[PDB]
Amino acid sequence: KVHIGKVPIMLRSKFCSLRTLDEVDLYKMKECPYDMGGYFVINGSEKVLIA
DNA sequence: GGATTACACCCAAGACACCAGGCACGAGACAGAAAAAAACAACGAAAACGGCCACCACCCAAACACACCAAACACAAGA
Repeated sequence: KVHIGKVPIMLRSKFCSLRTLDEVDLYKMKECPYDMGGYFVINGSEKVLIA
């Protein structure tokens, strides 16, 4: 399995680690339940792709 | 073919080259070019055979004449 690179992950998508959590664990992970995702985190900065 | 398309002000966010073939030096091989020799042209010397004048005799050319034929004024005919 040659490592060919790292692909940034869209938050609240099927590959995010915040997809399987419930509201309780979300609270423990410092995540706002109102936050809907849809953006990326690059160097700690939230980025959104404009259509 | 270029060149220009409002004015002022505020804030945030990322990068501030990395990596790959050419110059120098680093050494071989046919080609860019140089040296030589052997079959290429000619000329000097000897050999004898082809070329020139005689001698020569038979075959073609000219003269004589034959009969034969082509031809040209004109007496006659003719429209």
